[PDB]
Order: sequence, then C-alpha cells, then structure tokens
Amino acid sequence: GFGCPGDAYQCSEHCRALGGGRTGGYCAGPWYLGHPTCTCSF
Repeated sequence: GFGCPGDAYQCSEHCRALGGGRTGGYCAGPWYLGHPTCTCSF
C-alpha cells in the first residue's frame, strides 16, 4: 500500500506523517507478492 510496490516516495510520505521523527520509509514484503509493506525509517 501507500504507493508500494511501485513508488517509495508515497511510502516515505506516509511514514513521515506517522511522526516527524521519521525521515522516511522503505518498502518490503512477505514471502509472497512484491513489496506491499511500508516499513518506516528515522
């Protein structure tokens, strides 16, 4: 979700919105499909 898999920028905006301490986020996922899971970074 949040643009991913496909766009990491929307994933980053989603993570930044969850808290300003987060500078962004990256996309990862389960043992199946692509990268649907946004995981946030500081």
